[PDB]
Amino acid sequence: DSLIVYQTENLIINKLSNHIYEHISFLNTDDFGKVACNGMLVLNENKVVVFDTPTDDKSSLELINFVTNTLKSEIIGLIPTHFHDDCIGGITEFENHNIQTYVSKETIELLKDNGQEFSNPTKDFDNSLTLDIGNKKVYAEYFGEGHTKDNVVGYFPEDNAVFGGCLIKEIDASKGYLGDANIKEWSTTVEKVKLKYPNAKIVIPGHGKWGGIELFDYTIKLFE
Ligand SMILES: [Mg+2]
Ligand SMILES: [Zn+2]
Ligand SMILES: [Zn+2]
Repeated sequence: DSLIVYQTENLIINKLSNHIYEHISFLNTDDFGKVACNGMLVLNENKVVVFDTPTDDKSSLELINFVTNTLKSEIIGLIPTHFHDDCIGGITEFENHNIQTYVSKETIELLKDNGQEFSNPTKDFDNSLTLDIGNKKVYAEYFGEGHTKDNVVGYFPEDNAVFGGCLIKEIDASKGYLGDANIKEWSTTVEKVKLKYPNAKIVIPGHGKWGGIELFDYTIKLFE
């Protein structure tokens, strides 16, 4: 089970295993309640890969400073899992620490369709990304359209860990925001994620409580 290793009004970090930490930050984009938004920190040999910026610059700086001063580590790469602001909201702060961004090509196109470009040159991938993190490996993979057309999934096999992002719901979630979604394909997409990760023990959805592969099952059935 999970240790809280950092907590503040702007940022919560939960330690789930020896290599896998969950970061939680809060979107306040309108005149209504803030919404909790999850990402994944993968740690190995004092090197860190982050799936999803926290929601803004100040939350992202709390995360970077936590990695530097408390995990005594370097962040070697940022992988935004799609183009919404619960994935790239703090991108400027990461770019200002010269953290390499790794992002899919469809994600770049949708960002550009929406008027945004990364400032620092990105490292781009079509469907699948393999990154070395010291002597272990971390992956991002595109399985199909869901929550958005570009959504990718993070995977660290050493701890059997999957960052579902917003393609994956928590147990008993509502459907949520569908403005950019492909509802005809969401569930077949997650069937593929399930097929690829039968031994997953840690599955982190984009919002709400993490758990096991039952998050896959629940999300498949939600959009059937
Ligand atoms: Mg696994
Ligand atoms: Zn989204
Ligand atoms: Zn989301």
